[PDB]
Amino acid sequence: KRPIRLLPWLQVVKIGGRVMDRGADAILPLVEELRKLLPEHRLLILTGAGVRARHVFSVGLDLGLPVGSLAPLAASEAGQNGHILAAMLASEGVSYVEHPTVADQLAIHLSATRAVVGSAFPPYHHHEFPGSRIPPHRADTGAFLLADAFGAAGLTIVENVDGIYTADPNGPDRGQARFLPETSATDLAKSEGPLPVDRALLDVMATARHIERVQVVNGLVPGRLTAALRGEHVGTLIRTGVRPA
Amino acid sequence: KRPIRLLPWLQVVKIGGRVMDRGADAILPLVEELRKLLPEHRLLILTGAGVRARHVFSVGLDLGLPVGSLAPLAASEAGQNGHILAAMLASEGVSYVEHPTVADQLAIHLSATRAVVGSAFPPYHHHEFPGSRIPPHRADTGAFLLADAFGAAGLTIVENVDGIYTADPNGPDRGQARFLPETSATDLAKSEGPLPVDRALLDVMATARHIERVQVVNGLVPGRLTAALRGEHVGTLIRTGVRPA
Amino acid sequence: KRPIRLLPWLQVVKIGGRVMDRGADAILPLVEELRKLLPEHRLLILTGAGVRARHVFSVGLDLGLPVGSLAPLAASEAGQNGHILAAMLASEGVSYVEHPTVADQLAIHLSATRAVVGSAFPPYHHHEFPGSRIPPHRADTGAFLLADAFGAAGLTIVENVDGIYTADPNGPDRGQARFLPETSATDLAKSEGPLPVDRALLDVMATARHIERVQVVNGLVPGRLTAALRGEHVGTLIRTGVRPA
Amino acid sequence: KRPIRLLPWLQVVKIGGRVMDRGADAILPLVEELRKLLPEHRLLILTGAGVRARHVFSVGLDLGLPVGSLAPLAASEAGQNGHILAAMLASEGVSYVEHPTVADQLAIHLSATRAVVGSAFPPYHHHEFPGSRIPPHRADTGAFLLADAFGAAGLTIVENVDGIYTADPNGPDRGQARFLPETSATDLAKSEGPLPVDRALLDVMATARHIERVQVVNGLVPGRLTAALRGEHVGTLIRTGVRPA
Amino acid sequence: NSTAELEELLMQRSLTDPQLQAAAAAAADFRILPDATVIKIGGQSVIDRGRAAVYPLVDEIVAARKNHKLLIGTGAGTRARHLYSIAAGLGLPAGVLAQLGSSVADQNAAMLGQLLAKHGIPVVGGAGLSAVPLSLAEVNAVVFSGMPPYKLWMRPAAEGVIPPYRTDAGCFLLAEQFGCKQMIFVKDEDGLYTANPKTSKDATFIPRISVDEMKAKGLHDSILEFPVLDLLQSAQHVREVQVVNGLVPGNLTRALAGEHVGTIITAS
Amino acid sequence: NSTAELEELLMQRSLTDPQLQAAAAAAADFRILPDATVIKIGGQSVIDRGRAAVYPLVDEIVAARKNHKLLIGTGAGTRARHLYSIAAGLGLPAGVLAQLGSSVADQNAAMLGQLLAKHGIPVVGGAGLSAVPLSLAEVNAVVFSGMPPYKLWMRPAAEGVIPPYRTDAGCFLLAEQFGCKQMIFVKDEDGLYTANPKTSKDATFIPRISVDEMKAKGLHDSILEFPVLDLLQSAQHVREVQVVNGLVPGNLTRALAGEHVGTIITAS
Ligand SMILES: Nc1ncnc2c1ncn2[C@@H]1O[C@H](COP(=O)(O)OP(=O)(O)OP(=O)(O)O)[C@@H](O)[C@H]1O
Ligand SMILES: Nc1ncnc2c1ncn2[C@@H]1O[C@H](COP(=O)(O)OP(=O)(O)OP(=O)(O)O)[C@@H](O)[C@H]1O
Ligand SMILES: Nc1ncnc2c1ncn2[C@@H]1O[C@H](COP(=O)(O)OP(=O)(O)OP(=O)(O)O)[C@@H](O)[C@H]1O
Ligand SMILES: Nc1ncnc2c1ncn2[C@@H]1O[C@H](COP(=O)(O)OP(=O)(O)OP(=O)(O)O)[C@@H](O)[C@H]1O
Ligand SMILES: Nc1ncnc2c1ncn2[C@@H]1O[C@H](COP(=O)(O)OP(=O)(O)OP(=O)(O)O)[C@@H](O)[C@H]1O
Ligand SMILES: Nc1ncnc2c1ncn2[C@@H]1O[C@H](COP(=O)(O)OP(=O)(O)OP(=O)(O)O)[C@@H](O)[C@H]1O
Ligand code: MOO
Ligand code: MOO
Ligand code: MOO
Ligand code: MOO
Ligand SMILES: [Mg+2]
Ligand SMILES: [Mg+2]
Ligand SMILES: [Mg+2]
Ligand SMILES: [Mg+2]
Ligand SMILES: [Mo]
Ligand SMILES: [Mo]
Ligand SMILES: [Mo]
Ligand SMILES: [Mo]
Ligand SMILES: [Mo]
Ligand SMILES: [Mo]
Ligand SMILES: [Mo]
Ligand SMILES: [Mo]
Ligand SMILES: [Mo]
Ligand SMILES: [Mo]
Ligand SMILES: [Mo]
Ligand SMILES: [Mo]
Ligand SMILES: [Mo]
Ligand SMILES: [Mo]
Repeated sequence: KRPIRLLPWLQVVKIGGRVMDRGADAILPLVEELRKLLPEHRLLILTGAGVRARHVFSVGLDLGLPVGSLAPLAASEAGQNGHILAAMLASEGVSYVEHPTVADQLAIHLSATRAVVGSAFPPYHHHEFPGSRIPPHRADTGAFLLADAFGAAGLTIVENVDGIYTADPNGPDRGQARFLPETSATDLAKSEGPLPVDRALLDVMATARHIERVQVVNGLVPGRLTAALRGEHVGTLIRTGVRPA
Repeated sequence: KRPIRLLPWLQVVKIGGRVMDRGADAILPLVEELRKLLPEHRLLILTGAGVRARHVFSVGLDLGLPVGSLAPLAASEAGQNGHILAAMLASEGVSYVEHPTVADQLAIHLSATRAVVGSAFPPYHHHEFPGSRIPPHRADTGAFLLADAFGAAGLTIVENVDGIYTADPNGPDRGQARFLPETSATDLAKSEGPLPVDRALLDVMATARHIERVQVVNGLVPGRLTAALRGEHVGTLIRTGVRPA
Repeated sequence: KRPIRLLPWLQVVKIGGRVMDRGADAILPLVEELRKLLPEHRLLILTGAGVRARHVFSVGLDLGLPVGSLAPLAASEAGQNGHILAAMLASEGVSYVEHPTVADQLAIHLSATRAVVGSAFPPYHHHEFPGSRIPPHRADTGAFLLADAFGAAGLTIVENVDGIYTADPNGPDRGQARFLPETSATDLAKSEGPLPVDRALLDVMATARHIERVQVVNGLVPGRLTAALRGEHVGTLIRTGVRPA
Repeated sequence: KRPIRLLPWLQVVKIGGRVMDRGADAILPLVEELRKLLPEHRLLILTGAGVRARHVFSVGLDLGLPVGSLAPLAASEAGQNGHILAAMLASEGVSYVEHPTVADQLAIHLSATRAVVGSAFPPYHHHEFPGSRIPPHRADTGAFLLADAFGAAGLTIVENVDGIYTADPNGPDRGQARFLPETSATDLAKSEGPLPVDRALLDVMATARHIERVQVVNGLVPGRLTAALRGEHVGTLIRTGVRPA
Repeated sequence: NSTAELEELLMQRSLTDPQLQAAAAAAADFRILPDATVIKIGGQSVIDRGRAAVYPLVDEIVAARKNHKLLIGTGAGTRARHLYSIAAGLGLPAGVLAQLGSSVADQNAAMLGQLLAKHGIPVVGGAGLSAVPLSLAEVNAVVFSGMPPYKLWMRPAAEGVIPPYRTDAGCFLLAEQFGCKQMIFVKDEDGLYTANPKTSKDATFIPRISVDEMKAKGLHDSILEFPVLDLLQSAQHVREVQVVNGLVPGNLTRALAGEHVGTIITAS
Repeated sequence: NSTAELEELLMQRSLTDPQLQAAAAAAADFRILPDATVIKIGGQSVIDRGRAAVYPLVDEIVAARKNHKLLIGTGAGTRARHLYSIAAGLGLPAGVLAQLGSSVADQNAAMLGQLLAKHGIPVVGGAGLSAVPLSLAEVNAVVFSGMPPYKLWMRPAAEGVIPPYRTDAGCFLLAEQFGCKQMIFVKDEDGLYTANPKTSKDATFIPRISVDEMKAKGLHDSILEFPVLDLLQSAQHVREVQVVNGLVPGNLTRALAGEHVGTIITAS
């Protein structure tokens, strides 16, 4: 038997740090869409890190620091994005909550208000796994670990692209990049090349207990997040390999 | 004149650590009964410690540690029981809250949701009283101190036995153990022999300002907690010696 | 363009520490008036320090301590006044909240309950400005900084006098003290002599972005706070020099 | 002694029927302003009748019908305006409520949601007073009767003009029309000539028990309603002649 | 491979890009506490046994810190297994079990720390950064709780809800993160055997073995948490660990002096 | 002026009363850490430049703390400017920007602290009270984040939402609060010039100048946050500051030895 679902009515939304990096032009339409979603769902909104984590990686690696030092330095930027997003939603009752609050008191906070914002990075900190010089357990990974641990109704990953392509649609091989409407985590994990999601996300999907699909959608197109939260197919669906009880 | 009542509408429920020790067979029916009680009362649920505190006492005493070292080590187990219980109730909006939150922000948390869970041990810590090598201010004592300080409507102690007997109904003299439907704290304090409640509970009852009765009921019998919270006599009533204004 | 309003529906109320110093005779009618205001507004209630800060200043200065040491020692007394006030309102769902909670999670707490209480002193601490041996950024200043940063609907300062006079109405020149129904911050800042509000309040008013007026009213006269929160002129109005967009 | 206040925390807002007559160009900015006011106040929004009542008066008078027949025919148009306004606010939890609901169950409905909408016309119906062939107890009158009976915190009348002038600012003598920032009901009642408010409003003001002032503001200027509800002077203030207890 | 080449990739490519990962692998490598030793004191194997096991180890730690900087991590033990059994029977997930287990390792750190307080040695937070206790000859040692901080974000095992990363992994990753020179697991057996010696009569002692040889013999989940073996093969700084019997007086002291007591498990 | 005279006024008059303020000004003046030096390491000017700038400064700090007690504060840098730009474009107020900027200064303190941990030097809280790290010859230094704690209660500037009190002010007020003997700002230019030398070809070096002379020359907001100049004129303990180039090897060491490298800015 699988573990019970702790918050089966919860919807988790991960906002890519690079969406926030675009500033008001991206954030204002997203805030407006989130505002209209508040009466429809019970939302845990988790922010990624984006470009500032890249800069602190550049300084940190130049200083020679190990992966367990770089992990909390990148998490910091996800937290700042979360404070920024929550501030824009304060007038609707939304605040940023800390990791201990998310892990132990999420139920009471979602009883008080319709949504909260937190950092998507998991608290692996100085106990990050070695191997890569880049912390593997990042924002997509932390959001999925939480969503699946809670037994949430879904996790939706909100990106600055339409979904997963066969190559980086903003990179050198952009010309041969083909859109992938649906994929499986095991298929992706066997591929080589870049992805819009952490590779570690594919690993924790393999051991997941509840979440069957995760959809990656373009948060720069208004309405896609709303449609995804109703299960409409508007980006890339990732099948996790959990299949029903 | 006596002090005012801070939360006169509050009901405090203490769950014995040994009830939790029985695992799912005991906890699942209790969780279901608590769930149906949520719309009826405003509940502060406090968990005791149980058998794991006995083990840490065995190690601690073997190491020679004083009573002020053993007190927070036992409190830890009450807190873990509280996290376990709250997790089972998360989908109904219930979370575990810390001692500082219970002492300073209980009002706002019970405005947000119908019940919270906390540790019944009081924060006496390294300032526990000397005398016994066993910490005297344990879960029953901490729950009563809080309930009476708040001026709560009641405190109900939920045990793995029907109430107070003339001897341990699970011990050597079990054969001569007679059930006590009602008793007074002063009568109990003059008796010698074991009890299902801390002896320190009898002492703080003597200085109490508001709570007149505390009922000890069998949480292994579904419906007894529900009846006790409506004032029905289904276990042992302890008269504290507070009598009305 | 000016910054957005974070909590435009919020009303901030600052309770003078010297009002609390009068004990039950002042606090009980104030608590009753606050209770009837709870269903009408969304209140952030901030307490000042009062006479105990004067005593710790006397000891601290005698010990030679600098202004950055005296600032958190005075803030402590504002916090204690806040715990006292909140305790009197606990049965209505009101609790004291800490500065980090006010700064990052006020939205969710005012979603859970109708009012919260906090310390009016700002967290300048050991980084208080030098110059005076008396900390300049005190309770009036901290309350206004918060209210204006939030873009709140108003800030009302609740005193033990009717408002601002031309001299201390409790001091040596009391005989020539004339009541000032309305004034501007810039006019006050050019005056010399004592005031019922921090001089630093006048400075932050000069850089304010949203709050146009702050009314000082006598909290010892029941109904004045209620009238002030509806914009009725019952004390001294201070014009900040923000004028509309 | 005066009667108690039934809903002292209530704010009553009357929307002129002629504001609604302007359609989306007027209604959409008003709906947006009302939406941002919802978290700040507890609102009873009452709609007037406007031009359609003029048409039914023309038909009714041509048919010779008495004033007690014309009164419910005009009230109908106020009710339709109320359904229109409420529909625009439905997604925020606002609905139209009937007169019996306003008179007997307003407390529970304002416990469920932040605002409700009703018809401002009073239910005088076929028992309207004789004298004029035009029903005297219209929308302004009905809104004030309710607001004062409830002991509400205020009544704000939202018009298609800045306030009360010395002549109709849209009529023949428009050239000599001077704005009146403040006035008394008794002064207005002694004047002859048209007004933006029912003459009967002046009469019920004379017997009022609680409401001291009513402000008439231009709902076609965004922000004036918001300012008026905080007691800022942005239109014409009418003093009723109630003065305090 | 230049700083400009790495910084361009860090800005222009996803962190998942193999080209970025490879440039990052070429970065310089700083050891934060290269001269410290991380020691794990087993919860079940040592601390749960009480005075007869703990007191001799306290004496060794006190004597050893005169010549050695020590980060001393605690295991959890039977109270954690009790909590795991309760929570597992309720259907609670591994992330909830991980939080429960941490409290037990915290208890053990507090009990150890109180026996060492009169020698100046504290129980700490950010031990690998607790630079001030480690830099003094009068101190030269810290005690910490050995559980990793993952808590609700614990990755579950392939089967079951028992957190796969517990106090062996927590202590090992701290040693690895801070670039410590040595990692010693203090348990209740002389070291690794061909089979569990508590159950087998004729198990054979293994003085030295690599991770791959251990997997080839079915010893992947034997005296160490099996994920520690995989963590060890990916490690940058701690490429071998040593397992010794803390119930034998002087074993810890002799391991710190370079004696080949117990079993040495190498990454390769 | 007696203690009784001051205590009467403290009880009977508003803190705004000029008579009370004057009696308070006559109180004795205690210096909490009179023998320490506060050093600010610039975020943009030093730490963002990486190994080539930071590693030589680490070496100097390690050598210098043998003869000098040091409180080492970090600036923030380009990541804070990125956050300020995002937040400003959203209309967020200065109080929200101040919180965001603090996280970046915290990052820099952690990176510096990890390079110094093996020398015993910690990253701290209440550095000016962190009496135990400062009192040891083996340590004698702490690292702290340089942002003031005002956060949402930050007073805004006259124009715009950029917090006016940032890491120059945070470090300076700490030096002033604790009565330290010296305040050194470590940047990336030799000191103050007649104009920004990064933009001007013929700017002239200024070895020594008062706050008023700087204002008279339009240098009010040049190499230091302009509020620091006003803070300096109101200071009780730190009546002058020194600005030196941290990219020049030994500059910090020589400033600590009393050499007049860089620019000395005096209150009067
Ligand atoms: N196969 C791929 N399909 C789609 N996008 C890709 C692929 N490979 C690389 N990318 C790139 O990944 C980018 C998203 O970058 P990234 O995932 O690092 O940002 P983010 O998720 O917003 O950041 P964070 O992980 O901090 O939340 C896209 O803009 C795209 O350029
Ligand atoms: N006179 C008595 N009457 C009833 N029970 C008794 C008596 N004396 C001893 N007991 C024993 O007390 C047991 C309850 O144990 P205990 O009170 O320690 O557990 P608990 O209250 O669940 O633990 P905690 O105090 O940690 O919450 C009963 O099962 C019974 O065996
Ligand atoms: N010009 C003035 N007008 C009115 N009151 C004055 C004036 N000058 C001095 N005061 C004095 O200020 C007193 C209020 O004191 P103060 O403002 O210190 O108390 P408080 O605001 O309650 O304290 P806190 O700032 O700790 O909240 C009044 O009682 C009055 O005696
Ligand atoms: N003295 C006056 N001052 C201001 N407006 C006046 C005056 N006399 C007449 N008016 C007219 O009254 C008009 C408002 O008309 P009226 O009050 O009938 O509409 P309403 O209040 O929207 O309708 P209802 O009573 O159905 O709600 C203004 O547009 C203005 O032309
Ligand atoms: N092949 C083997 N060789 C040696 N010991 C083995 C082997 N297989 C299993 N074991 C068992 O592993 C035990 C050590 O692991 P254990 O988890 O008990 O130590 P621990 O560090 O105390 O754990 P914790 O700290 O989690 O309580 C030994 O007591 C031994 O019985
Ligand atoms: N007149 C001047 N003389 C010298 N430098 C000047 C002058 N005017 C402007 N500057 C600039 O000020 C810079 C130092 O300020 P800056 O804020 O960059 O230092 P910092 O301490 O690194 O800041 P932070 O810590 O906030 O990143 C120098 O690089 C220089 O270009
Ligand atoms: O512990 Mo809290 O203060 O639930 O939202
Ligand atoms: O301080 Mo809280 O975050 O009331 O539930
Ligand atoms: O963080 Mo909370 O919002 O009231 O515990
Ligand atoms: O009678 Mo009702 O159906 O209160 O809103
Ligand atoms: Mg991504
Ligand atoms: Mg018991
Ligand atoms: Mg005052
Ligand atoms: Mg009208
Ligand atoms: Mo917090
Ligand atoms: Mo927290
Ligand atoms: Mo907490
Ligand atoms: Mo807490
Ligand atoms: Mo707290
Ligand atoms: Mo907090
Ligand atoms: Mo908290
Ligand atoms: Mo109805
Ligand atoms: Mo009705
Ligand atoms: Mo430390
Ligand atoms: Mo320490
Ligand atoms: Mo410390
Ligand atoms: Mo310290
Ligand atoms: Mo320290």
